[PDB]
Amino acid sequence: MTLNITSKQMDITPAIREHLEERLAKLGKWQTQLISPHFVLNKVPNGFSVEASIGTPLGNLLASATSDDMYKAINEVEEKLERQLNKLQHKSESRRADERLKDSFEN
Repeated sequence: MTLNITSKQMDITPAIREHLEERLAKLGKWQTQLISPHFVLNKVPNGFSVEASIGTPLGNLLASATSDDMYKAINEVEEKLERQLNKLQHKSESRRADERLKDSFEN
């Protein structure tokens, strides 16, 4: 799984690329398997607007932030993505009748 980029304007470079990639590799340790990962990176006069979009067997990941701090914006996105990630693994703790932690045959 490789974190792909789109970047409507500012092209991708070692920094971003390595950053996003590093972030993905960092999110790899997380209870998830990035089902085709992307990163919609963007900039603007008032700062930098970033938006991430990854996939997970538990739920597609998405995020977006705007700030005058590139890596901080990314810093934020990763926070969202992570937050959602934790949300995925978290989810409802009472799905009607719960799922229980039993497994062996189911029959």
